[PDB]
Amino acid sequence: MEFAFYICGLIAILATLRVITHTNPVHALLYLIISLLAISGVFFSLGAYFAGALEIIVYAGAIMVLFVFVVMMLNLIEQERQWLKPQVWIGPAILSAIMLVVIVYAILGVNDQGIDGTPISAKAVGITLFGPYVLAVELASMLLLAGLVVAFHVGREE
Amino acid sequence: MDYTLGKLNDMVNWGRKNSIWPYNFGLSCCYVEMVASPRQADLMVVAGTCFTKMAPVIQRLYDQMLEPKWVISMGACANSGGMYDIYSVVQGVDKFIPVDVYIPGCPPRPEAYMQALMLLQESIGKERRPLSWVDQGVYRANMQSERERKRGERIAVTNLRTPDEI
Amino acid sequence: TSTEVIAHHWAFAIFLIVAIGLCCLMLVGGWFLGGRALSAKFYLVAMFFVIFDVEALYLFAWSTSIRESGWVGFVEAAIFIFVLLAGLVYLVRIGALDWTP
Amino acid sequence: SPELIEILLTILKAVVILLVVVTCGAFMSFGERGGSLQLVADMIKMFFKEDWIPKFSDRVIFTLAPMIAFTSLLLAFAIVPVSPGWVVADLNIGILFFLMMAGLAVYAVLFAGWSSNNKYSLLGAMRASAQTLSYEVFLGLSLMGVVAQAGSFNMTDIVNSQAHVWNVIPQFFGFITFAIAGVAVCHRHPFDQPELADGYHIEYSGMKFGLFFVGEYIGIVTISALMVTLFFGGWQGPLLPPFIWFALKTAFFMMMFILIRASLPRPRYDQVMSFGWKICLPLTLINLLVTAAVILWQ
Amino acid sequence: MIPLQHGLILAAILFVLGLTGLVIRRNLLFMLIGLEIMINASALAFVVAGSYWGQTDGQVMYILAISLAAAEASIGLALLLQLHRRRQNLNIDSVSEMRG
Ligand SMILES: CCCCCCCCCCCCCCCCCC(=O)OC[C@H](COP(=O)(O)OCCN)OC(=O)CCCCCCCCCCCCCCCCC
Ligand SMILES: CCCCCCCCCCCCCCCCCC(=O)OC[C@H](COP(=O)(O)OCCN)OC(=O)CCCCCCCCCCCCCCCCC
Ligand code: SF4
Repeated sequence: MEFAFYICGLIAILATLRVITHTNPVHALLYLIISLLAISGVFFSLGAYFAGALEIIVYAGAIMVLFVFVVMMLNLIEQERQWLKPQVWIGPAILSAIMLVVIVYAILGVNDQGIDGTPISAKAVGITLFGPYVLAVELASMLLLAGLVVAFHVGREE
Repeated sequence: MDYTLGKLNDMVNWGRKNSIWPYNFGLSCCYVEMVASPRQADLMVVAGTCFTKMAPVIQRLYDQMLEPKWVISMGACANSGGMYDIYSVVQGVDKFIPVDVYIPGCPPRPEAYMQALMLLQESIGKERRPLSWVDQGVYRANMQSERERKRGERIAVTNLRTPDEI
Repeated sequence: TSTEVIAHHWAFAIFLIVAIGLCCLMLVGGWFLGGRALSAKFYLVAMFFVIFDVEALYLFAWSTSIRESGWVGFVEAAIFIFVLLAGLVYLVRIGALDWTP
Repeated sequence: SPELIEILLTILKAVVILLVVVTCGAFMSFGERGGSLQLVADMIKMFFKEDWIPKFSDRVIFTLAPMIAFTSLLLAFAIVPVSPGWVVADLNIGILFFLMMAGLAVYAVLFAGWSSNNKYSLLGAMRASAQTLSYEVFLGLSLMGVVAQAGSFNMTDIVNSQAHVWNVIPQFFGFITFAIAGVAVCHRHPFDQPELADGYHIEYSGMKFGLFFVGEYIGIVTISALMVTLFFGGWQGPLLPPFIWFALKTAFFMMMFILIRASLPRPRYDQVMSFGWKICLPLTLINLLVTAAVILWQ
Repeated sequence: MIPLQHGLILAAILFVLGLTGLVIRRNLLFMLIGLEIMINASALAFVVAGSYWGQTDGQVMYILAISLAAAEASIGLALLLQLHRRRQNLNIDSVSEMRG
């Protein structure tokens, strides 16, 4: 379980690094799908089986399909490759590195008994979701309705 | 026999002859008698009169076809121009594309097309082609002609039925 | 960790790698051997698929624990599905799910 | 050691199942078309044909699309139990894994249409992708009826829950919706070609085209087997061995897919989307609600 | 057997990668892509935290996070389509006239 976790984490990091630097949008979305598949593998390593199934079904299988659809209908800044020359990403890269080093300083120093990896099934997640999480479920349906209304209002052609 | 410019070679020849995906290009009144993209097709069946206006269409659709490519000409029009030795008709589809099997007739029967399919499978199975492109020369067999092979049984015919019957 | 579960893990891994290797070898043998010689309705449909897929995930989570949730959970899913059907009805009547006007 | 020969026997069972599924998909390409070697003939014809990637195209996406169209449903087969002691992966998620593979399957159509440097093929791919999303949106709930009755995502547990009454009778609406969704997600008749829009299989030739065809028929094998497992008791039978019963039911559904292709006509594109969403999604939500009320009452 | 610290660090790495991809790109599409990366990293961190304690709450927060991600991706791609259909240009620095 540690083996799959570490290879999938490394694949996700590498794929994200190719995502944020690539020039072709379809290639970047393909690397993003690869990173999502790796993150699902990480979820399956931890025992969150429902989370991994949802990472493939919902994130890679719906959201990235929407991004892919938008890129295809765009038929697509690319030529100069601004983000490749160091005079553009000199600042943001070290800024993100400083933020990352402060965050991982906070990570190092906490109680860590390790993750057992015992599978938390989707049935227990359903009992929790439809037990002590009634208002999260109803208002999450409410939120998705809001997003649907907004995206139809903005994205229709006329 | 003569060739004009090994077990698995027999295997690919057998597979190519035993699964042919045709692209019937019906120009004219041969098309009704004989009744897939050219990128997915390997046999071009040219049936009909080869007009001067539609000759670039035939040439383009032959060029879009992928190797290996075989051509079967149906009828006198596709063979030689037929009865239309006229200003607007190309005298035979072999003026601009190579033809593997010719069929006479105007129109030929569908069973004549099936017999030409047998001839094409025989010519495919009796040929040697470059297996992998990593000699890149196509070797086509100089087959014995059908009229000399069937000469004895044709000449041996003596009596036929009178034309006063149906 | 029983012997059966690690046997099934090995079988699943072998199934994965044999399927992927068979497809890749199939395409490799295809390439190596031979002789060389839009309207906004698409975005709306994909978007509706995404939203209703997330609602479907909530229904997935409910469905596997019906006997452990009782009638209260049925009521919870009842308002959930009622809001889902109200949104679907809204999309149908406003012409959002109408490919031909 | 018994453990090593046990894991090797399980691996051999998985490989045997995989080879049988691949050969069944190819053999039913022939069956949809005595001539047992005809399949081998087209197989080596496409094998030895030269391959043509378009010059101004994208090579990686073009090569990647048939791999998705093959491996998605080929991997989705792995949850199906054939007989007692003959499963590949007895997953806790099961039908969730089938939903994962069915979700990943749309990228084959999208990738083929974009990589084929052709506006007509691209438009056809977007049309087919919109269609398969419109039916994937209720595929999962059409299976949630059976999941709700069984109370688990496992497949062996579903088959054991079918030990007295097959789920074709109580989940007949789930039966119907999963049948339509399985046919539509496989892009076959009457959902075969929705296409200024041409096919997205143009510019594909040779072994890639063979990958697309064999992937479609492998998906047919997987959909029919999961159909049998979910709605027709799986391997349960009174007299014949469970392997035999599973085989006859799977063949029964596979020739009924062939018969539906040979008989039913093609509805229109907007008609297909309107039917899919407007009928099958509220019908499936109502089916799951009524199913929950019935099981909670009992 | 897996440390919580390593999963949290992996989520932080993906979060800061999404943030710098959000900053450095003039195209709005890559900005939306970086936003998706950041929210997926946050959801991953919640899954790691929930799986460490043996609780269902991490996957529940993951479900809420991906619901948010789906809705935001929908809205952002609608706005990107509007920008492309009204300006024929996805340069985000051209959308800058309000200032002062
Ligand atoms: C080989 C070197 C690298 C080569 C290049 C990369 C190839 C892909 C590598 C990542 C995927 C495979 C990782 C290795 C998995 C091998 C099996 C394994 O380790 O299983 C352990 C565990 C079994 O489950 P459990 O019951 O918890 O057992 C623990 C102890 N009994 O398993 C689990 O708990 C979960 C198992 C993993 C989750 C399922 C598979 C996820 C696949 C993600 C693919 C991501 C995209 C890859 C793209 C490649 C190209 C860039
Ligand atoms: C083009 C290539 C793209 C990448 C392809 C994949 C790359 C990696 C290939 C090698 C994988 C080796 C096998 C990995 C381990 C398999 C077993 C496993 O995951 O076991 C862990 C878990 C067990 O759980 P369970 O048995 O239910 O419960 C008892 C717990 N002991 O079971 C689970 O968690 C099961 C759920 C996870 C199963 C994942 C299977 C692969 C999914 C990715 C398919 C990608 C398809 C191609 C790309 C699509 C388009 C982008
Ligand atoms: S050969 Fe005769 S039948 Fe055929 S196209 Fe010419 S005129 Fe018509």
